[PDB]
Amino acid sequence: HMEAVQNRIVEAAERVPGVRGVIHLRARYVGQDIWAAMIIGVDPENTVEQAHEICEAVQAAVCGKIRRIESLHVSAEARE
Amino acid sequence: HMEAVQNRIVEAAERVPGVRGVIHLRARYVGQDIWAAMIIGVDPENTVEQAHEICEAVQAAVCGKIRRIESLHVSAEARE
Ligand code: NA
Ligand code: NA
Repeated sequence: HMEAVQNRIVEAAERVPGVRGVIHLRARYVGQDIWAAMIIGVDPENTVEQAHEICEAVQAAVCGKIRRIESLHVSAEARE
Repeated sequence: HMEAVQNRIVEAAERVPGVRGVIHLRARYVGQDIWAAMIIGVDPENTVEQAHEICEAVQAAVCGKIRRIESLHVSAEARE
C-alpha cells in the first residue's frame, strides 16, 4: 500500500533522462497527501546546472504521475 | 556568542577554493558541541564531482578551524 506508492515514485524517477538510481526516498503521509524528499544519482561529470535540471525534471515527472504527492524535494549526488 | 561561532563558520567556508557564498547554515548545540548543516554556492559549470570535492574541502577547513564542531554536513547548489 504505502510500498505500492513508493514503488511508483522510484519507477517514475528512474524513467527521467540522467537519473542513475534513487539513492534515498522518504515519503510520509500528511492526511491523504504525500510529502517526500528524494536523492537521485547522476553522472559525476554532469555539471551542477545539469544536475539541477535533472532534479527539476524528476520533480515534474513524479508530481505529474502520482497525484497524491503535494510536496517533493529532489537533490542529486554523484553515482558511478 | 552563538553568533560569533556562526561567523567563524561562514568565514572559514568562504576561504575555500570554489565556494561562492554560504547559502544556508543551521548550527545547534548538543551540550558543548556544535552539530551543523551547510549549503554552499558553487560555479554552475563545475561538475558534480568538483562540487563534491569543494564540499569535502569545506568540511575539512571548517572542522579544522572550529574545534567545537562535532558533526558537519555540507551540500552545494548553483550560484551565479
Ligand atoms: Na550524462
Ligand atoms: Na570554477
